[PDB]
Amino acid sequence: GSCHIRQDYYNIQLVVEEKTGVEKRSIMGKWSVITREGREPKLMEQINIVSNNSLSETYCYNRLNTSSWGRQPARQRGCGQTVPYWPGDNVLEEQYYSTGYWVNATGGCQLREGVWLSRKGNVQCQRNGSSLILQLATMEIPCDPVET
Ligand SMILES: *[C@@H]1O[C@H](CO)[C@@H](O)[C@H](O)[C@H]1NC(C)=O
Ligand SMILES: *[C@@H]1O[C@H](CO)[C@@H](O)[C@H](O)[C@H]1NC(C)=O
Ligand SMILES: *[C@@H]1O[C@H](CO)[C@@H](O)[C@H](O)[C@H]1NC(C)=O
Repeated sequence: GSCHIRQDYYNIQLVVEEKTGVEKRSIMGKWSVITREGREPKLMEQINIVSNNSLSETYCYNRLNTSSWGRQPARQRGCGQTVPYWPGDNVLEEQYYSTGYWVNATGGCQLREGVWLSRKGNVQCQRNGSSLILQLATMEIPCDPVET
């Protein structure tokens, strides 16, 4: 994905084990939470590079299969919409875990069977105050009406 060299202002404090998803306090690891200035924190993979004619490292927002972590995210996003995670949801393009980081995930934009998170969709609803629009393929609507 998008890659960026470590800058001296980075304060890396959280590393996540790739397969187990164990979080630990550490400044250094294969997958570390990187917070670029102003940007939202992201779990990024340390990657070996050549740069200015020398061997070096960069940090890339690469895809990671979180299935083996055995723990659910707090939010997900896909196709230009960000939504609260509700149990029963499929895996979307990215997953936000509550300690505080986005993960580039292995899913798409199908939120439930036959139900896509699509900005051009035909159903408007909300989850815990957060608005979203769905495209449907009876069909259960996995969200609440906008009327209070
Ligand atoms: C996720 O990572 C893959 C490479 O593993 C990259 O091609 C893709 O663009 C990334 N997705 C996002 C949303 O950054
Ligand atoms: C992620 O790993 C799990 C097995 O633990 C399985 O769903 C599959 O191999 C992977 N999922 C995707 C979408 O690649
Ligand atoms: C969001 O709303 C649903 C139903 O209205 C509720 O079951 C769920 O607990 C709410 N989520 C949070 C984080 O409050």
